[PDB]
Amino acid sequence: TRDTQLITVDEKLDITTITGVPEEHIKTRKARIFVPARNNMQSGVNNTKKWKMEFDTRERWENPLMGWASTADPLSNLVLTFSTKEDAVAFAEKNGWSYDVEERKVPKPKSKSYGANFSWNKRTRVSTK
Amino acid sequence: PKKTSFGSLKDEDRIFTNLYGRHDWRLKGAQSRGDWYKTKEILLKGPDWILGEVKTSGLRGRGGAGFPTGLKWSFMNKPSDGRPKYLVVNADEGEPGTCKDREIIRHDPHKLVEGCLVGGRAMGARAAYIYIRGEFYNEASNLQVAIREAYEAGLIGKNACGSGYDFDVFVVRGAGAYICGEETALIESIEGKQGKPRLKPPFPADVGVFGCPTTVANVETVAVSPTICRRGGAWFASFGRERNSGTKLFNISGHVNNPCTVEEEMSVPLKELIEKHAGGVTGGWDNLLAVIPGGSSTPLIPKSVCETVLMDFDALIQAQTGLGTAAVIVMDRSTDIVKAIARLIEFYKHESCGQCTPCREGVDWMNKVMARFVRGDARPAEIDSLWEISKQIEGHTICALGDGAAWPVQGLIRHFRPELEERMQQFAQQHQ
Amino acid sequence: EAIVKNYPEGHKAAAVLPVLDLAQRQNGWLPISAMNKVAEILQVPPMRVYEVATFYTMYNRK
Ligand SMILES: Cc1cc2nc3c(=O)[nH]c(=O)nc-3n(C[C@H](O)[C@H](O)[C@H](O)COP(=O)(O)O)c2cc1C
Ligand code: SF4
Repeated sequence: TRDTQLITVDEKLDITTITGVPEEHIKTRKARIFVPARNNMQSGVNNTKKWKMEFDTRERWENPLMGWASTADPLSNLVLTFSTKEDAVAFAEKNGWSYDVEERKVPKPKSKSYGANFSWNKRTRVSTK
Repeated sequence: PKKTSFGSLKDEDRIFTNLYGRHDWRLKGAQSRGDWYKTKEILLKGPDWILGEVKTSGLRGRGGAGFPTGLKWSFMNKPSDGRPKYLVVNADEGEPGTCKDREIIRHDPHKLVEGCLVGGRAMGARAAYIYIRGEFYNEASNLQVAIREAYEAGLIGKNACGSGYDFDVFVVRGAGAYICGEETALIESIEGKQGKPRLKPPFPADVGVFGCPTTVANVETVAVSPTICRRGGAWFASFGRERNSGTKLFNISGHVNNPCTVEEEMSVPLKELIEKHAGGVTGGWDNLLAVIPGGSSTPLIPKSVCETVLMDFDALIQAQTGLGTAAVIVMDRSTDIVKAIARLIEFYKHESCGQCTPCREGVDWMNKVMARFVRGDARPAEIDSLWEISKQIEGHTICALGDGAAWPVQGLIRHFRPELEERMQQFAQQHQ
Repeated sequence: EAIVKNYPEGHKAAAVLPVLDLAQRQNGWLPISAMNKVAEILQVPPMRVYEVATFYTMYNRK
C-alpha cells in the first residue's frame, strides 16, 4: 500500500541534538506533568480537563533600577498542553527532559439528598435554611 | 340529569350552619347542630372508607390550589416505616380578601376539631397540629376552649369517641408572616425555623413536619370532612359542576353595599353572588370596573367577563384567572385600578420570605416599576418589560408566592393596558 | 414546660416561636437578653433565635 521503501529504526526517539536547546536547559530541568488543580475561588471545572507540562521555578531578582522582577530562565513562562498523560510523557522523553508525573485527582462521586436536611432522627437535619 | 344553573342553596344543605355565630359555638351548641354525631361509626369503618367518601365527593382543596382532596389524602394511607404521622391544619388565612377560615375557627370550633379526627383517621395520623395566624388571638382561644371540651368529653385524646384510636389536637400560633400559609413554610415554622418553604420532590407525605409523614389541609377542607362522611360523598357531589363539586364559602369585600361572608353552591354565577348576597355593586351593576375573584393572588377580570363567568375552578381558569380562596374583591369605576394593584405588589414585597432569587429581587423590582406606573413616570415600552419580568418570576421560584405576585401584574396589563398608557401621557405632557 | 411538651422528644427547637412570644408577652418587647435566655432554656444557638425574631413581624425588637 504505502509504496515508499521504509526503513527500520529500533531505538528510542531522541531529538535533543536537533532542537537547538542549550545543554544547560535539558539535563538540569525537571518537567512537571500534571492536571491543574481547580482554582478554589471558583466552581468552574473547565481548566481541569487537560494535562500541562511546566518546568521547575528558578531565581527571580529585583531590577536595580525600577524594582521589576528579572529572570535568567528562558523556560519560566513555558506551559504545554497535552490531551493525555501518555502524550505528555512521550513529549518529555523525546526532548531529554526528566519529568515527574502526578496522576489526575478527580472528585469522588457524592450522595446528595435535599431530603436529608429534614431528617427525623439523624444529625443531617439543619438548624437554618 | 345534570344541572345547568347553580346557586340558591338551601340552609338544609349548608355545612357551616353557625357561620355568623348566632348560636352557641361550644360543645353543646355544636352537638345540637349535628357535630360529633355518630363519629365513632365513621372511625370504625377504617381509612379506606373515609378516603373513598372524599374521592366520590369530588372535593378539592379550599386553600387556593384546589388539588383533589380525596386523592391528596391517600399518600399517607401507607404502612408505617417507624415514624409518627401527623396532620397539619392550615389556619394561617393570610391571603388578602380572605376571611372564611376566621369564621370556622371562631364560630364552629368543633367541625374543625371533628374534622381533624376524621381527617387524621383517614391518614393514620397520631395527632393534629393546627397552625393558626398569630394575629387571630381571640379565635385561637375559642379553638383551644373547644379542644379542651373535646378532651373532657372523650371525643379526642386516648380512645377517641370509644373507637380505640388515640388522637391529640395541638394548636400552634404563628408570628405574623403570610408565607407561613404555604404548606412547607408552615411546616418549617412549626419546627422553630424561619418561614421559608422547602423544595420538592421530598413531599410532606414522605418527609414532613419533624421529618415525618404529614398532610397540610385547609381549615375549610378539614371542617367539611365529617359532614361528607355522614351525609355521603354522593350528596356533596350533587352541587356545583362536574369536577367542581361542593359548597364553597365566599368573602365578598370591597366596593359592594353589604360586604359579607356567605356560603353558596359552587359554580354560582359571579353576578348572582354579588347581587343576591352582597347587595350588589356600589352604584349598581354599571359602576363595576373589575373583580379579583379568588384573592389577591388571582388576576383581576373586567366587567365584560364578570357578566357570565361562574365561580368554580374550571370556569375561572378559562377566564384567565383562578378561584383561589373564593375571596371576591370588587372594584368600581371610581377606583384607581393601577394604584389598587400597586398595593397588592407592595403586599407581596413585604411578604416574600426572601429565600429564592426571583421573588427576593423580582418582586421588589415589580414593586418599584408599579410605583412609577401609578404616577405615570415611565415609558410605554416598560409595560412589555414588566410583562417579561413577571414571566421570569412565574415558575422559577421555590413556592407559589412568586407566581401569586406575577399574576396580579399580568391581569392588570392584560385588561387595562389603555389605562396604563394614558397615565403615562398625562405625566409626559406635565413634566416636560 | 407545657409548650415544650407539645412537640416530639428530641425536637425542643420547635418551641422557639411560642416561647419567644411568651417572653414578649411578659416583657412587652424582646431585648437581646430575652433572645439569649430563650436560646439557653431550649439549648438552641442564639443566632437561630435572632433569625426567628427578625423574620416575624409580630415580635417587637424595640
Ligand atoms: C404564598 C402562599 C400562601 C398560602 N396561604 C394559605 C392559607 O392561608 N390557608 C390554606 O389553607 N392554604 C394556603 N396556601 C396553600 C397551601 O400551600 C396548600 O396548597 C394548602 O394549604 C393545602 O391544603 P388544602 O388541600 O386544603 O388546599 C398558600 C400557598 C402560598 C404559596
Ligand atoms: S418565591 Fe419568594 S416567598 Fe416563595 S420561597 Fe422564593 S423567596 Fe420565599
